[PDB]
Amino acid sequence: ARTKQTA
Amino acid sequence: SSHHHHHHGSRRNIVGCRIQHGWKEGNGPVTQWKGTVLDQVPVNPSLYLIKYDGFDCVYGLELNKDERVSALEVLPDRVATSRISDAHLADTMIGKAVEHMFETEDGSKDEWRGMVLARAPVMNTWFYITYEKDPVLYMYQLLDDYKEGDLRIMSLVGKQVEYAKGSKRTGMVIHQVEAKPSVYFIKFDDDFHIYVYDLV
Ligand SMILES: [Mg+2]
Repeated sequence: ARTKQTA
Repeated sequence: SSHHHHHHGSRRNIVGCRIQHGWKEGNGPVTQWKGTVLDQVPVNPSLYLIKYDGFDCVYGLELNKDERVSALEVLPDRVATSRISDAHLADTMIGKAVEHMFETEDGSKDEWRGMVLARAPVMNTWFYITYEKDPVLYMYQLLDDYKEGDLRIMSLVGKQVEYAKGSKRTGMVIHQVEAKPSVYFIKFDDDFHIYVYDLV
């Protein structure tokens, strides 16, 4: 699955 | 934005174009950004929606008017004409609530509840999506996620809004989601994210 980035 | 003189300023149509430009915030260095212009907001035509390479969120920026932008170049690169791999799935996915699986460090499962909002403009194989625990506008190629099993499927425009944080952020409703008309896009002042809320 994808990985979460950050704002 | 060229002053074709006096009271007039002319402007290229950049919707659908690749752009690159510098970005300077306060007393920082200029950073380099490259993106695809997705749309120009009807209620505020100096406001563009942009998908930047390497950033999942869609950003709203006044590209011609924002002083933080420098060396704005529109590129000759044309976004490749793609046909969506499974059009039926794509169309029926719109407006639906979804469970979108993301990995964190070394593979622990993190499932986010979301809603597919629309097919993205310009970048045909991408989808507008937002999430309950992160109500901003994201963009992904969801059919890839779906095929890998990582995705499970289950007018106020023009008005201003105010939002309580001991502060008040004011913003404007810039778009109505066609698949679910009570859901809107909101652009707050001094925030370049596009927020997505049901305003019923
Ligand atoms: Mg859950």
